[PDB]
Amino acid sequence: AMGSGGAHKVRAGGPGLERAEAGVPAEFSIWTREAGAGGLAIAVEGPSKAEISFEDRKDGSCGVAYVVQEPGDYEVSVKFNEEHIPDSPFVVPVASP
Repeated sequence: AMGSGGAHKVRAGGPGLERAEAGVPAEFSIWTREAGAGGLAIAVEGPSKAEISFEDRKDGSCGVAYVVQEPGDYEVSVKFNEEHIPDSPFVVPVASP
């Protein structure tokens, strides 16, 4: 475990939390400048395995690119210190190109 912090203070945004395409990296960002010390957990659950990568932009935010291969309805969960951030999980329809 890392932290007992403000998951309620974390914001998220980006197209990857609205829609995605199969085999195409979906991107969004997580704003944690207000939360402080804690761990970030990103899970994408649906009809296929997800490959999730992250990259701290060292400005209070962290960019996240994920790719799923099967079109369908996925849920993107973003948890800070093992608690959901506001509006998590995110329902994301993934379609074909």
